[PDB]
Amino acid sequence: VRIPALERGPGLKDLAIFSRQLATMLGAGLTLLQALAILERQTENRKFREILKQVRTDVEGGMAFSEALSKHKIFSRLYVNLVRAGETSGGLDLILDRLASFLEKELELR
Repeated sequence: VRIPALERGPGLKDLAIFSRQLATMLGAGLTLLQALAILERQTENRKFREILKQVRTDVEGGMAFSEALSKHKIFSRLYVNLVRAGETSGGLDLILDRLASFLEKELELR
């Protein structure tokens, strides 16, 4: 039996909450790394928490945010591609706000 396969991983809800949190902190003026350190402490799903600690570690080491995300299935191609556009435009706050709103509405539908 593959025990890890049995563990509840991040859901739509988990991703929506994460995205809103980050949106909120980036919009308020916190840096990406400041926001991630706060988020990695306030994430409910253990597997998502482990994911986000790895993302923050990667970024703190100098890897791009979009590439750190791209390591993890929970982030779709469009999500990563949009985040990638944000890195180069200095509009991550706007990108994350729109992704979060999209996800929140997907959530309440489902």
